[PDB]
Amino acid sequence: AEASKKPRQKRTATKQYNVTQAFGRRGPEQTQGNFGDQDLIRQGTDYKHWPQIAQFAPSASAFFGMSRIGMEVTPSGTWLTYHGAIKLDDKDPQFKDNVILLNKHIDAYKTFP
Amino acid sequence: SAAEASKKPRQKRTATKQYNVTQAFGRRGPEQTQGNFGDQDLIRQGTDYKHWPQIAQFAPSASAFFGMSRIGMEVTPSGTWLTYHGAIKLDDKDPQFKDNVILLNKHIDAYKTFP
Repeated sequence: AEASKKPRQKRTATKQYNVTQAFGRRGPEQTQGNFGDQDLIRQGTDYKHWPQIAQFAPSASAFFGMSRIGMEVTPSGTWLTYHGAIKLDDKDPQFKDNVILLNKHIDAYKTFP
Repeated sequence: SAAEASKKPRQKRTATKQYNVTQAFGRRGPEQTQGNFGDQDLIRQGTDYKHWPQIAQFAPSASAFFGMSRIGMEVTPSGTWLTYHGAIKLDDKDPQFKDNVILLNKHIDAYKTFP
């Protein structure tokens, strides 16, 4: 399933190519991703609740329009840095549940062991 | 009225000449709640900007935003937010490297020197 050929930030995680394979292990360091319980870990964009998650990932235009964009450069490297926040819709019916979905993958690896 | 572009959620909006970066995402500025990316032309043309495709290659897919990033949840008076932060390593060995950095530079904090 060729797909690592893509730049990290463009990869799509699936059954055939999981989160861990695409984006490395979940973990405490500032350079690692912290999101995803085991099911999402294994299934990526196949998980049965992906679309509910993905409704919050930004478009390309919003990624660069909403975020605080930075450049970090060290002797061996150059990184685009970014941070921001997405407000959830307090009126949406799904609100509670969206919070429960989100809160369960957020720091999940921490209750793997 | 205006467009039909603002009933989309912020994070899914896509600024064009017809509905520009200021309209979709608010003015650039110093604050942590605001974006800081874009020179006058990017802000005004958004996705019709000449070198959009060369900026946009650094935007993550939905899947990457969630597997690469450090995700959180903050609860203000505003509402509940999904927080996010990260670093996308640029490839030193793309011969477009040089050009990728200065292009990201043109736009980092560009609002500060706007005449």
